[PDB]
Amino acid sequence: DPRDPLLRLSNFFDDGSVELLHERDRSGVLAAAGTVNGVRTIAFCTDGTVMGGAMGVEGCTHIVNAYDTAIEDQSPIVGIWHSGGARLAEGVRALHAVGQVFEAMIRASGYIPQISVVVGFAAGGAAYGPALTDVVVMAPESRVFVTGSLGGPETHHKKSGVCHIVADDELDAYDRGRRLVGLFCQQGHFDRSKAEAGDTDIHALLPESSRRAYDVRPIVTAILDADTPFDEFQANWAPSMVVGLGRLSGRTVGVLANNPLRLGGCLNSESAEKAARFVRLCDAFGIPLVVVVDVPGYLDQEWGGVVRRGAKLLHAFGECTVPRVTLVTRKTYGGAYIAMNSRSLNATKVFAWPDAEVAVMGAKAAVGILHKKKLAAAPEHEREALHDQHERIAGGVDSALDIGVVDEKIDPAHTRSKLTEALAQAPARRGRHKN
Amino acid sequence: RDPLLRLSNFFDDGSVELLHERDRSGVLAAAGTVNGVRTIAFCTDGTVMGGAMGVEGCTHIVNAYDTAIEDQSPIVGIWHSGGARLAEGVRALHAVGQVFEAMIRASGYIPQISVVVGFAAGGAAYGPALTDVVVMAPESRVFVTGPSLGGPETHHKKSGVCHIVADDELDAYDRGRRLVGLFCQQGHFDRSKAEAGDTDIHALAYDVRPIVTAILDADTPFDEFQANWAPSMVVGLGRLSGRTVGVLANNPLRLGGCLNSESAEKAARFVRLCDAFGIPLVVVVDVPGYLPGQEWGGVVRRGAKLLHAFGECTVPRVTLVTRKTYGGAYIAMNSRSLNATKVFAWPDAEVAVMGAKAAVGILHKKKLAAAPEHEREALHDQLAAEHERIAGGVDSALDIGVVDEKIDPAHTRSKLTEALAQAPARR
Repeated sequence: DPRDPLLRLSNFFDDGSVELLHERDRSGVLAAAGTVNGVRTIAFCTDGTVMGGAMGVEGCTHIVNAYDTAIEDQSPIVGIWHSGGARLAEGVRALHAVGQVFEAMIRASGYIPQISVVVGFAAGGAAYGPALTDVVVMAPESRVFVTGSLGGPETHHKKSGVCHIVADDELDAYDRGRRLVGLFCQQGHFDRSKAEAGDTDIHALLPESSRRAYDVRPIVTAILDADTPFDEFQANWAPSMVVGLGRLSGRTVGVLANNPLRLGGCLNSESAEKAARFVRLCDAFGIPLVVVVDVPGYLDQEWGGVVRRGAKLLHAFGECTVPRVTLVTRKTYGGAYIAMNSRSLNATKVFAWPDAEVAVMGAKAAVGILHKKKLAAAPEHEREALHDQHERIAGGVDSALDIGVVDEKIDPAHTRSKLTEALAQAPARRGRHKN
Repeated sequence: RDPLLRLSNFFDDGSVELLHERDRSGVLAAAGTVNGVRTIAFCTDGTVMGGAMGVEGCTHIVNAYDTAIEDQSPIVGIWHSGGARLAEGVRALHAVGQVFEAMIRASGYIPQISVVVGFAAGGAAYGPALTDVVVMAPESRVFVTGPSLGGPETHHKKSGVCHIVADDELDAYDRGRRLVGLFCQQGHFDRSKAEAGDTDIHALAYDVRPIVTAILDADTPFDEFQANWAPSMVVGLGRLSGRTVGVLANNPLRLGGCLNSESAEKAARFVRLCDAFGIPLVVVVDVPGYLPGQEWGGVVRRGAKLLHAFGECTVPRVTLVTRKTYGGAYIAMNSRSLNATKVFAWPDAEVAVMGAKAAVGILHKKKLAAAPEHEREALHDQLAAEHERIAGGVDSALDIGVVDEKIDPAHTRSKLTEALAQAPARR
């Protein structure tokens, strides 16, 4: 019973806003219409009461048919899933039908938003169905068994990064996917005198010694208003990188944080494809980003990936064209400085904190190449000179600022203020996707 | 290590034409030819501080790029570097990001081959990463480091950052030269440089590698990429009637010719590459499904990119099915679903989702629960005969339109040549 297409669409749509494309084609899916918090959205849920939900010819039809609506009406499209993959009896006709939907999504990839919202079953093509989409909000009772196990969002929030969002309950998946279509579509404009009310000294949320770890998620809370955002995609994945979407003086912004709590904020292969996909997202949807840099470097020692698996994040920033402001609070080193929306990748503006050092090796201590033939093997007795124990008399801002690659130094009380100011001064832009 | 000769040791004997005076930053950028093709190049000076990447150098590679893109010419990099001048600081470090910045404005437009010969750390280990084909010389250890660690044999396995491993530096120059003869000398299909070529091939688990070889020219080499990394999948360029051709085939040997988190990726970029260079393709199916990695996690989100690549694919892409092909993967391996050109087949090749034995499993549910045990395991081998026909029989998926027409084992090359030919070049 509760797996009813209309009962469900009725749960996502604000009640009396619903329409209906295809017949009550009791085939597997229902493709209704209507708005989300006001803004119109083509959708499609699947009937999990009618033959497993396994996607068939007839059922796929309205699905694809619904694409070319939302695609023609440049309105967003959403899919509350619940399918045991393809209908084994239909032969290939279904396989074909299962496969036209894929390409139905792929054509929308960045033209309209494509939230998927999986409530339960999700296998085979329906396991790849929402892969192609843009944001996967998994329902706490949704599983994934496509063997050609165990099931759950708890396994994808971590490990696989497959599921973008775990929901408090299936009903929240309706409530969650409903804001992502608002943020993707009611980003609105900026507001100069609205962050002014919330100019917290953000440097307060920073450790004492630039050596003592912390968690950047709390810092984030400050830059974003109080309502009520994050809405950060798989926190449990790429733990040294906390990406996430959200509003700022009304206007919606992508946020990519380098969380030093885990791995010391250090980037890596698995840490890139989080960002690397998250940037081109807010890029291909005209959403400003913010970069909160505090990363030492990048790495057991899997070279099995890295170089390629880290090139793409540069490619994410270097090809991106949305308004994007960077800021460094402490760290920013080497080929990782470069990789964090720096000027060499065409940043909008780049900001920094009082002790926001910027070097290719660090500073305490990063001299063991310059001072190579000295600070060496006389005793190891008293390593307080040392090398170990330049730094303060360089690195910070001006050491990179007169060079221009950093644009300013700022009072963190009005950290929020600055970005918003810097972000409001670029033009709206949006790109494509592929080659 | 000396840049000049080393650049004269790549170009056509001629031909090298310095796009500046020879300084000491650690870069030498010069124009020239390869089989008569306007080619721009650049090489890091292995001598000067280990080929390090600094400001006035990167600048030159930049101006190489601006000139490659200006003139619509491919762009090669020769790399005996190893990072970015540790004592030029942010300038150098920013000098590199500029080079990416160029290189990033290079994907999908002009060709870009990296032919590493010396060390490579940081930006030097990252330049290659933004260049389409990565050709790694023996001694050329991309000996990259964090904050062996990987030679050419090593960076062809589990990583596979390189594409064509060499066996000597100069030959690697014969690699990278011929390698532009494919992108910028694609050629045009010849209708009769196809005929005297198609064997009755079908007459042969197994190994797929030697099938691809018979599809392409008998003469022209099979420049396979990636091989040892992601092996259950096969990719690599060649020719057909003179027209350059891309090829990707399942690999009955490892992993049961199936898809896996690595597999789909290797094919994935490979396609996006070709549709970004007008080159047409050939896809010889034999995937019997997917596989995790036990990451059942990656393979889903990571499998998607096969769907995309073909979805977003506007170059010709004719498919050949060899025997079995199944589910998402079957759809994945260049199906009509993803706007395919045409699909041909061979007299003994089935298109289904799982197939007999499987195509009766769990469906009949009341089977291994309500049947005589001393026959269940044997009557499990029974439901396959009616199946094979009523399930998976290809004279099904003929009418259904997904496999255009069945082609004879003799008349194979002509076909994979014909359909690619009569097709449009764009859209």
